[PDB]
Amino acid sequence: YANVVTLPNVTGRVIIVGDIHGCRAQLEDLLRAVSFKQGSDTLVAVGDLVNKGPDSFGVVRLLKRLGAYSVLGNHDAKLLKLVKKLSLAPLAQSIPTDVETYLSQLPHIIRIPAHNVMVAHAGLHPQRPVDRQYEDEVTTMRNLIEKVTLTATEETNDGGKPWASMWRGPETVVFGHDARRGLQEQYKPLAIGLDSRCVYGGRLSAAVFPGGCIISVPGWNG
Ligand SMILES: [Mn+2]
Ligand SMILES: [Mn+2]
Repeated sequence: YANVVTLPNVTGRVIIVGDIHGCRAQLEDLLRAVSFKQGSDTLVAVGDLVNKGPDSFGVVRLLKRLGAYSVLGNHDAKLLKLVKKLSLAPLAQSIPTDVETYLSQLPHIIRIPAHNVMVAHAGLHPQRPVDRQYEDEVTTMRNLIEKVTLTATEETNDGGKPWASMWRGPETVVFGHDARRGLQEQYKPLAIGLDSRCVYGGRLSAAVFPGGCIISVPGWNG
């Protein structure tokens, strides 16, 4: 099943950021926008650190030097897949060892119990145990269709409802992935969708804990 990492000792301030997609400049602005204090705050990404943006490599190296955490996104996953096969193609041919190593160690889910939060790239199946989730679902789901009784799907043309509307907690699940829907806040405090489309010219948003307040900055203009 999907790999889970638990951080019981993280009781300080926690910053969770949406899809970065190589928008390093934007990430720097967001860090200044929340007054990030290295050594004090803990940073956690929702995945999709690469592709589309101007600097995929810088994004990953910045997070590395900062000691930042991140779950695995589906673009990160597809890149690793393409690479192991000794526009992800151009990226696969140019990916350096360190970057590849950082991505290769990312879990699918991160639990931050002190703040009653759970991070996954796309979402969690509301009918499966946290430790018994599936990789394809946790990194690509957008919808849930009634048919153990719900089917998770990345497509939106087969009906169903947005997965987050079906989440019941008790944990607050923070995610990204679904740029088509933008920032999702109507399910607070049980869930928070942070993919505000930074790389598409929207915004780069973050959820701050304790509190669960959303702080964002302008996205990449292209
Ligand atoms: Mn994405
Ligand atoms: Mn994604």
